[PDB]
Amino acid sequence: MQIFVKTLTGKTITLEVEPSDTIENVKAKIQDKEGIPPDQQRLIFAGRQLEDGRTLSDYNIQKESTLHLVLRLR
Amino acid sequence: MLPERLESESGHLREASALLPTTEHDDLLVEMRNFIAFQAHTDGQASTREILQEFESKLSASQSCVFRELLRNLCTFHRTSGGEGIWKLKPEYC
Repeated sequence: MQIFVKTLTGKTITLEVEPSDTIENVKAKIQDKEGIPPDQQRLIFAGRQLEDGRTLSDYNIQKESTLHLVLRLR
Repeated sequence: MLPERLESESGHLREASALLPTTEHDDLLVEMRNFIAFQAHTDGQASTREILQEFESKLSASQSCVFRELLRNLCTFHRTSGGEGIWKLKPEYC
């Protein structure tokens, strides 16, 4: 399925993902397009920060959902 | 919005077990997080006045309603020995 990701500058990119994909997998896909290493990424969706071990389905992230990429501080 | 309003007021939302997650304020939540993380005097934290100085002029009516809740989402509240109110980003958002 297709989801949207708001990048660090606020522009939106498109990812091709599956409900069974882990957040870790999604961050890897973001790296391929944005050049940001997974260990420097945090994903925010529906007022929550997404944990790497869980899946997109776990957060009920659906078709055309919009995730938010933020840069890790520490 | 006054400093006393942000720091005193109790939470009005139920436990996160009984709430359904909503994306309505993700945009504002991210902007608030990024400011406190990178754009304040100290990384990962901001005083009440700093946050107000940054956002009070830019919030709409609906955003004002949930602003304190979003702040409590992102940060823990602290009072220094000098009496300054400081909001520090939770480790999950750092």
